[PDB]
Order: sequence, then structure tokens, then C-alpha cells
Amino acid sequence: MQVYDIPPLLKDPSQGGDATMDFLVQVARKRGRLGRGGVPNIQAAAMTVVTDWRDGRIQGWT
Amino acid sequence: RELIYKRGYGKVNGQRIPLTDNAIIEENLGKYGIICIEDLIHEIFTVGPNFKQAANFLWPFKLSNPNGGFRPRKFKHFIEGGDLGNREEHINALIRAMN
Amino acid sequence: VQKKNPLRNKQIMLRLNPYASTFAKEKLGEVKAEEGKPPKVPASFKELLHEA
Amino acid sequence: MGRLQEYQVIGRHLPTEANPNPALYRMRIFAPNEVVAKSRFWYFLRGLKKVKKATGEIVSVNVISEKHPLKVKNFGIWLRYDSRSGTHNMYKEYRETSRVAAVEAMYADMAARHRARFRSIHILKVVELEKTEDVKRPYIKQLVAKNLSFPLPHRVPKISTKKIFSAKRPSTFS
Amino acid sequence: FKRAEKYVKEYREQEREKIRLARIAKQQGSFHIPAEAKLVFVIRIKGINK
Amino acid sequence: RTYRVGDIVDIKVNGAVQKGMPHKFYHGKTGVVYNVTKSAVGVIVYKRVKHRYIEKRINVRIEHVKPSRSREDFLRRVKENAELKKKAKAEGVPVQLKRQPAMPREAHTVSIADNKPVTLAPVAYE
RNA sequence: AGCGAAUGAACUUUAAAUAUGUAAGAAGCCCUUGUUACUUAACUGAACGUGGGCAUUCGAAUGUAUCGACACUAGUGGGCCAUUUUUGGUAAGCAGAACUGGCGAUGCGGGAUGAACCGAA
Repeated sequence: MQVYDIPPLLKDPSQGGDATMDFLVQVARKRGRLGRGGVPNIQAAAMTVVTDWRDGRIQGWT
Repeated sequence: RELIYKRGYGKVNGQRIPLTDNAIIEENLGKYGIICIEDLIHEIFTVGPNFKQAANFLWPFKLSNPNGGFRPRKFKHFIEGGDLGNREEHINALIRAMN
Repeated sequence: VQKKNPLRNKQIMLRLNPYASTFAKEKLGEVKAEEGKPPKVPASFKELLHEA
Repeated sequence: MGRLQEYQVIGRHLPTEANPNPALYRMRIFAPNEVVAKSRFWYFLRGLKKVKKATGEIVSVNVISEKHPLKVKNFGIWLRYDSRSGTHNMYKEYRETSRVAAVEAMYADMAARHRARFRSIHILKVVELEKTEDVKRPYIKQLVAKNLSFPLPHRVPKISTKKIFSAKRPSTFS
Repeated sequence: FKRAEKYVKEYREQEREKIRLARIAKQQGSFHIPAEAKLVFVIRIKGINK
Repeated sequence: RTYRVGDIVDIKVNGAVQKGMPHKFYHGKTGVVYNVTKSAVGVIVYKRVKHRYIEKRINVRIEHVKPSRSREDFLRRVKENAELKKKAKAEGVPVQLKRQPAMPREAHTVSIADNKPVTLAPVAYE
């Protein structure tokens, strides 16, 4: 949340299924991965989130 | 804030409908992440990536004449003692008088 | 049927902005400055200030 | 013009890769608010040097207040005013408690006495005569003179303008 | 609620962060130039004749 | 110079040759060549009449025409984002392709050291 | 601005303001390969076919009370004044172009009054 702003999104029904689509949309708007009609490119931001995780921009362990 | 709360109106299918509820923001600007009326305040003030869509959704503000009037010589420059032109932070005194 | 000013009635204000209750409750419009003794203006700034 | 203030305006040419760290000019400007103080800064600067608003920037604007607005000072203003013939120099003197009160009385004087407008008057230098016997005008020297004391003959009473009629005739000795 | 709680925070920090930098540069021996304004409200106050 | 039927040209109208010169309204304009002759050329030039526009077919000599390089920007720009789009897709890093219209200046500081400001009078005397 | 850069409006590293022509993708680009009735020493050019990428930033901003093609149907085809630019002339008036604006089909507030002024439909 602190790395990529991440304002409080709606978890909707269940958990995780819709939160990932919400967290990608906010990342697309903040980083700049919008569309032609202003829509958030979910594939671009999730790739950009995947680009950050492989590069080490996100921290975690097991 | 007082321009949107008091004289804020939208463009829903070409019609001027006032922002009386948060719901009509989401049905027209919720595809850009703007779902509340504080979101529209934040997008207009701190100019964000969806300013193109927020400003055109906003109907032009039909303001009143200023309370107390203009300066005596209205159609001169603000630097020359009048009202026309750029006044920077002094637009707020004009907003408070008109709105 | 009737346009309602959020600045006049606070029920429509609480309808639009739920944070308006905690804004008044915690007095966010009366936040004070952070503590700390303010250091004096530099003397170099003063002689610049009244040069001519 | 109204409640005039005195501003310190710092400006410079826009920095360039060929000319980094430019000359950083400064002027003292008597203006009613900030937006004309910035406008009068770029008006004079484009007259002297090549720098203009599009190719320059404003570094700082700071108001300057009087050291002691409660003491009475004699001020000498050198000014250059444009008439229908040409440019002329004057040295005028006024007795105030502040520098903005000096130029406020100056603009009223030049408008009343020489029909001069704001865009024709160039305030060259405003100085405070720190010691007396440097006052050189006869009207101000008249006020500086020793144990000064005058009466107030023919003081009209302040009768309210909506009191149309009065019973007793007014007196002019107070 | 949480988003407007977050929004009103930055309105306070941005005012304080612009204030503190003008204070610091003054003390360090420099001048701070604020960013030119990115938002302008335009009011038409004269009729379209000639 | 070689001029093809159907290219963009600029009309300058040099004063050295009095033959085949057009009016001063077609001096310093830009049009399209539609007919080429032995010594003159035919240029279609848009002209403004009140509210509408009219296309006028006038004859200009070779000595007064000159090719325009308005195609030079469009051909350069079309290639330029194409190689970057090939590069950005190869790298898998998103890249801005449009051109942004000159944002306002940001905030910074200016040190007064070695740059003490000089006070100027309203008029220069020295 | 400089000529502590060169050279000398006709000087230029740079560069105004200000109006004013032309372009700003998918109906688009490039080149490869073939033909032609055109052209050239020659796919050197033009045309017809071939290939590619990007359709979830398709290549500046702002606005968009839809746009285009075809067919059919009425009324119109006068000018007067002013600003700016500009050509000529007089002792001074003045005459002619180009743009824009107003009035012409327009009510209201003001300038005591008013075709040409100011505000505002």
C-alpha cells in the first residue's frame, strides 16, 4: 500500500477475486497505464505490478 | 469546494442534472476511479490524469453578479485598476461575491 | 425535486461526505502548527530587505 | 493608488544551459497589491535590459514595512514625471510617518498640482532625511521650527447632514 | 469515508510542505520559487458585442 | 528542380522575373501542384471569401515555386514512434507516444551566494 | 542582445510581439517483389497487386445542441457608417482598395434629446 499509494478499495463479494481487479485499476491510474478512452488497462498495470515484483520493488518472504 | 457543492451540475446523456447524490458521479465517472464528490474535488483542484473528463462532465458554472459589485471602472485591466485579465489569488474574492 | 445546498443543511452534507462528521468532531479546521521554537530571520535577509 | 504597499521584487532571466545561474535583479516597487508589483517589475526591466516576462521568472516578492511607523519623519522624494513637453526632474518633500505615506502624498500632489497620472511618474529615490537642517523646502521647514504652536481659526462644526434644520445658529470657535 | 480522510490529509501536508520549504531556504540563504499554478478558473464578465 | 503532379509546394514569387507572376495575395502562400507545363506550373490554392473557402487554380512559373517540407515533420514523427514502439514492445516497458503541450514550471530554490542581487532604479543613470 | 562570437534592415550564435499560408494516421507508414498503355540510363517515378506492427495511450490541446452523399422546393441577389492596414492628393477638405465590426429582420438601460456612441440582447 505504501509503495504504490493504494487508496482504500472495495473488496466486493468474497475476498481476493474482486480486490485484485480493484488494486490493479488504482495502480494503472497512479502510474499512468490508462487507455485510449481513459479506461484503466488492467493487463498493463498487472504486468507493471509483475514488473515490480520480479525487479524487487515489493518485499516479502515465506 | 463551494463551486461544486452549490453550483455543481453534470452532463448525463446531454442533460444538466445537479450532483445531489454520490451515485450519479459513479454512473458517469466511476470508470475513471471517481466515485464520490470528494473525488471530483480532488481531481479538479490537484490536477490529475482524468481532468479532461472531469472538467467536461462539469457543466459551466452559471454564477451570479458579484455582491458588492465590481470595481468602478470594470472594463480595464486588473493591474490598471479594473476587473479584466489575470488576478491570480484575487479570483477567490470574486468567487465569494458571485457564488 | 428540490436542489439542496450541502453548505446550508448538513444532512445532505452528511449524505455526500460522511467525513464531515469526524471533521467537525476532531476539529481538523482548527489544527495547530507543529511545536518548535522558530529560529530568527537571518541578518543577511534583513540587510537585503532594506538595501536602498 | 489606495492602500499602497512597498514590495521587494527579485527577478531573473530564465536559466539556460549556456548561461546557468543568471544575474538575479532586484527592484523596490510601490504597488497596491502583489499582481501589479510583479507587472511593474517586468515593465521597468524590459525597459532597461532585454529580459522579459516570457524569458524570465520572478524569484521572490516580499513586502517591506516601516521600521517605525509611529515616529514622524521628513521625507525627500526625487521623481521624474512626463508632461506634454518631455521629462523633468523634481525634488519634493513631505512630512509623514511611513514611506508608503510618502508616495501616497506624492501621487495626490502630482495629480493635483501638475495633472500627472500614475503611468507618467517615475519614483527615482525616496530618502529619509535622518538629520534635520537637511530639509530644504520652505513649507516643511516651517513645520520643523522650534516650539511650534498654532490656533485653529474658523473650525466649522460637524453637524449631521440629515439634521436639515437647527434652532440655534452655529459657532466657529472650537 | 477513508478516501476523503486521506484527501483532507494531503490538503494539510501540501500547505505545510510548501510553507516549510520557503522557511528553510530563507534560513539557509536562498529563495524558494513556488510552482506556477496548474489550475485556472475563467469567468466571462463581458457581453459578446463587436 | 523537379515537380510532380500532386505534391505540396510553397509560392514565394521572386521579383527578378516579371513574367508569370501572380497577385500579391498568392505571394508567400502554400498550395498543391495539379498541372505541370513546360515552363509554368498550376497550383491549387485555397482562398478565404467571407465565411467560406474557395479553391483557385492559378499558374505559377518554375522560378517562383519551391517545395514545402510540411511532410518532413509528419514522416519524421510517424517513423519516430514506430521504432520506439518496436523497442518498447521488445523491452516490455510502456512508453509515451503522443506529445504533451509544455507543462508549467515546478518549484525549486535559488542560492544567493555568488549572486548577490543588484538593485535597479526605474530609469538608468550612469 | 552582442560585436570581452565572426563579418558588416541589407552584421549575425540566438531571437521577438503581432497578425498570416501549409501538415499533425489505420481512409496511416515504409521498403521487398512482380506488370503496364505513361516516363526514365534504370520499381528512377505513377498505378495495380504483395508484407508488418500496433485495435485494453491508434500517435498534441480545447470544444463537439451530429456529420456526409444524392434528389427536390421558396425567398435573396442593395448598401450606409466606423476601427486598423494601405495607394494617391490638397492650403485644408478628399478619393480608392483589403480585413473586421455595427445597422439592415432587433426590443431594453444609459449619453437631457438623436441612424452610426457606451452597456446588454
